[PDB]
Amino acid sequence: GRMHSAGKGISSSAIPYSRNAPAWFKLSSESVIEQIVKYARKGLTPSQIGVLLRDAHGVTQARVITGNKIMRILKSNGLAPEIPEDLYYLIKKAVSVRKHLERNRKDKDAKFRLILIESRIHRLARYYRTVAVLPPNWKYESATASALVN
Amino acid sequence: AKRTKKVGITGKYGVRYGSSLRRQVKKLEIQQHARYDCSFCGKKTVKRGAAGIWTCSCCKKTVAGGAYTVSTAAAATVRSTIRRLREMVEA
Amino acid sequence: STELTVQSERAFQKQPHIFNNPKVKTSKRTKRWYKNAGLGFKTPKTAIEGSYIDKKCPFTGLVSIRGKILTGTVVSTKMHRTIVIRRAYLHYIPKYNRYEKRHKNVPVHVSPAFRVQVGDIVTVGQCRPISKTVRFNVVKVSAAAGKANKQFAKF
Amino acid sequence: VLVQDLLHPTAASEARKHKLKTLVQGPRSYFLDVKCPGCLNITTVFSHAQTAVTCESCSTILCTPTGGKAKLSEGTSFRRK
Amino acid sequence: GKGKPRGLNSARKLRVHRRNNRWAENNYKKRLLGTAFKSSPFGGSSHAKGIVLEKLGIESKQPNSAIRKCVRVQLIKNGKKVTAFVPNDGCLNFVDENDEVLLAGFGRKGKAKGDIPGVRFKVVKVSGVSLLALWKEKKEKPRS
Amino acid sequence: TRSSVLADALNAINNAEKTGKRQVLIRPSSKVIIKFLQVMQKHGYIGEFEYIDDHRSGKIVVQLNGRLNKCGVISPRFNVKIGDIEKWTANLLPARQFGYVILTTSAGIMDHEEARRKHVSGKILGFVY
Amino acid sequence: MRAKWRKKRTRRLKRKRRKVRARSK
RNA sequence: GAAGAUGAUCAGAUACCGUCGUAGUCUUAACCAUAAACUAUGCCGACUAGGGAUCGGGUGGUGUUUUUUUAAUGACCCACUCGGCACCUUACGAGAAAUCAAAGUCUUUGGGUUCUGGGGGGAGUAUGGUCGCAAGGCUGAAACUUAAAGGAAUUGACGGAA
RNA sequence: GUAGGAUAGUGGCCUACCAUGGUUUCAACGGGUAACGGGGAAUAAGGGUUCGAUUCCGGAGAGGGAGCCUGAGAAACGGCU
Ligand SMILES: [Mg+2]
Ligand SMILES: [Mg+2]
Ligand SMILES: [Mg+2]
Ligand SMILES: [Mg+2]
Ligand SMILES: [Mg+2]
Ligand SMILES: [Mg+2]
Ligand SMILES: [Mg+2]
Ligand SMILES: [Mg+2]
Ligand SMILES: [Mg+2]
Ligand SMILES: [Mg+2]
Ligand SMILES: [Mg+2]
Ligand SMILES: [Mg+2]
Ligand SMILES: [Mg+2]
Ligand SMILES: [Mg+2]
Ligand SMILES: [Mg+2]
Ligand SMILES: [Mg+2]
Ligand SMILES: [Mg+2]
Ligand SMILES: [Mg+2]
Ligand SMILES: [Mg+2]
Ligand SMILES: [Mg+2]
Ligand SMILES: [Mg+2]
Ligand SMILES: [Mg+2]
Ligand SMILES: [Mg+2]
Ligand SMILES: [Mg+2]
Ligand SMILES: [Mg+2]
Ligand SMILES: [Mg+2]
Ligand SMILES: [Mg+2]
Ligand SMILES: [Mg+2]
Repeated sequence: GRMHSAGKGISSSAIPYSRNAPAWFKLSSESVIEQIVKYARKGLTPSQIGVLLRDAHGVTQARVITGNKIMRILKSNGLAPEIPEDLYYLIKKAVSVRKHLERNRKDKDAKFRLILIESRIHRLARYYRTVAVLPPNWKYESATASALVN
Repeated sequence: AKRTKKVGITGKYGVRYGSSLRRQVKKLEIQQHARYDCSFCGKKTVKRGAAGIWTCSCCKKTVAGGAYTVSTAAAATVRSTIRRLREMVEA
Repeated sequence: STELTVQSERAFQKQPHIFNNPKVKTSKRTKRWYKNAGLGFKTPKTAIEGSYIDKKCPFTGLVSIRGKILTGTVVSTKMHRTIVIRRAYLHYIPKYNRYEKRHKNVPVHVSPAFRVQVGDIVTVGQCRPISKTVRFNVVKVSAAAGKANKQFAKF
Repeated sequence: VLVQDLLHPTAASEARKHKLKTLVQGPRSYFLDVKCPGCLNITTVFSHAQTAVTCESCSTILCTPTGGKAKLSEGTSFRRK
Repeated sequence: GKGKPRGLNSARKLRVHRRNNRWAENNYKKRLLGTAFKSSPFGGSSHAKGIVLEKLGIESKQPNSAIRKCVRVQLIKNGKKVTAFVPNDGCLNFVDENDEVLLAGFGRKGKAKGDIPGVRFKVVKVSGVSLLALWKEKKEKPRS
Repeated sequence: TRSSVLADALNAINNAEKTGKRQVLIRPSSKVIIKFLQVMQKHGYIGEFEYIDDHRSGKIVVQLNGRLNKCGVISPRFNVKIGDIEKWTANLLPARQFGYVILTTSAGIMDHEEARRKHVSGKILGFVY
Repeated sequence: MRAKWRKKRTRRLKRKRRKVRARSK
């Protein structure tokens, strides 16, 4: 529970029992897929595509309504990013904290949280390199990371 | 490689002068020989030019400063205080 | 291995007692001696058709594979025609009814019929002493995919 | 209570329990057919909808995100599912 | 999980942990440091002959009140000086100054016994004619 | 973290049987749990148990009747040769006339008695008595 | 004897011991 | 306000008390790396018992307050729920007991893992290494000595305790 | 690694020329051993703990080192230098 904290919170989605769903859905799977691809052409993270499909449209689960996950649809349509989504959103946080620290050198807990974020980055990047999503000897060097995530 | 463990720039002084004195001069010979960033052109090209003079090699602009740093803490406090008093006077 | 400077040494590299007659031009160019190492170890077509010599090769050389047939993960290809393999195992301490991870580093001669790198599972076979530490030849390489085809960059 | 039916708990108990701590975990959220006073079209809005949802034809905000359920705003009408 | 590791491949941690905590015993520490040979005047042995230097009378510890009638014995095999209790009624009349006694330990593997302070050995024989046998009446002590 | 769902299941069964409940609920319901419970039910230590299929890992409601003293897990699953099953039974079981040491054997998950009748042995799971 | 002050006594004994050891060495 | 100065008292000459007062207390740059750093209670996970109160978030009342002819949002009430700091009753259980919803699920002994202890002293000493400008910090014995040291509770006695 | 020499023969065993490797927290390397290794022995709930110079097997040695002769076999010591 909370690998870098002491929180024990259970705050998750509880997806339904129905793996084929939800019988008021009158849009087609290919229309959902081209809406997904349109959102990725706009430049959206798969989490942001899924939240927009869920709230604006009736797409409860894209895995249920299509046959495929959102990142898998984007990979099949050639829209996978160079580093994965959660790793990119971790490196973005790490470079923001480091940019803060270069001004506020006295910020000892920002130093501590930066160590936590890099430890989390290295564990995630190690997983991605063993599952071969990232290239081997991909390294977060924390000096080129600002240009790695712009 | 790492040529010296801890003397650094004061390895030129040899064994002389005392270790505390060589430490005290090391912490200021690093400071007076460091390249500082220019407040006018952004490049790290400010060098010291006979203490109190700090000249940028790009854009050739010279600022008065401390004897071994460009901005002493007393001067930065003075700058903040005069900014505060000017903002209080002209408003 | 039909290239990269076979005659790179001060001596003429040839298989001993294999004679290329210059008076009668042979129907097959540069007669080569090979053998099957035995034990179901297929002689590779690079060993059959190559131009290398390697007197310690188990297929074209003068060594014979006999004895133990081990298997190990390559940890070092940093020698010339010799690799170091890791033979990891588990040792049982009978007091605690438990095991401990152990490993042994076995230096193995590799023929230039085989292209090996760090990570490959190789099958090695005992021969006569090749060098001070080497008593094994690589007879089989058991890494074809190795999960090394999807790591490359995309558009 | 030392003896109870754990395969068929009462619906009043299962509607009290947390969405993960029921017999089979499912969501308590839902979807809404929402129409504006102005436009005739229907938009399917999540209950806990996280987003200022608009129509495709409208310029009007249908729901405003909050900590839990989205607040359906400005006199629009809704129906469940 | 009750402290220790339990897994099947965790035998090295258990073995080295027992090896590390094994040193807190008295006997294992003593036996693996080899303190019986480095120290402890009889160099790992049971008995040792020495030469009496002087008869001592040790004050017994409180609350006992007696003179304990020991001897100061210089061991032949080491040259170490020890104090040895002459362990019966009389029997200090039987030893001498400057003769050869056999000493044994005194019951407690070191650890000076009873009310005798700092005496951890005892005289078994004097001149090779066995103080118990001299004490009963059984043998006569040789004159040389 | 959760390292042994069989240990969690059997702990829940023991804790409800100690307090006298006639049923448990067990999450997250492995095949080893189902086979262990089938051996226990075959020997009469539990009643009917029912597998709730949520689409994630399953739950089980076991009907404990009254006849269980201690079901437990021997973790780690020690390798058990056929000669030292009887050390394990002499250590874990209250008597030679009842109680079963459950083995994972390549002929299936089974108790020690019909591990002996099939002349097979293997890893140890736990016990029931 | 308070353990704090016996500790301070032994700490002063440390200083005297290393002073005489540096004196000889 | 350490040190230090000074005033009183005291048998010895209570160091407590009064008045000053350096370092210090504060801050910047660099060190140190320890506290009864305590919850004297490692971290993750599961289960076992009732209760109310509270903090944060969420959900539901055709609830109260804004009574304005079917009165937004906040605040409040009630019931749930998740997460938290804790608390009260009991002892299923545990414990040598004090006590503990964990210190329970332990001779019916095995969920995962790290660290530590092996009678009291000698001794956190000697020495070696390493870190520090130093103070010291981390690591850390042995010879020797000793029959108890200690923990919890009971009865008594005693208190410049009520 | 290549080639030679040497050997009864493999082999950095040695030589010549190249390459820069090889072992290590799964404890290398070093230090101690009042350590020859094993079959075995003592104690025996089970697990263990401790001993094994010693009647059998293997090694090593003949006061310490070194070198060799003869011979199938020795770096032999009731052989030599
Ligand atoms: Mg959790
Ligand atoms: Mg962690
Ligand atoms: Mg060679
Ligand atoms: Mg401490
Ligand atoms: Mg503590
Ligand atoms: Mg931790
Ligand atoms: Mg709560
Ligand atoms: Mg002790
Ligand atoms: Mg210490
Ligand atoms: Mg020291
Ligand atoms: Mg205490
Ligand atoms: Mg007490
Ligand atoms: Mg040759
Ligand atoms: Mg050769
Ligand atoms: Mg050479
Ligand atoms: Mg020896
Ligand atoms: Mg016993
Ligand atoms: Mg032996
Ligand atoms: Mg022997
Ligand atoms: Mg001997
Ligand atoms: Mg022999
Ligand atoms: Mg010999
Ligand atoms: Mg002799
Ligand atoms: Mg000799
Ligand atoms: Mg002969
Ligand atoms: Mg000889
Ligand atoms: Mg002789
Ligand atoms: Mg002989």
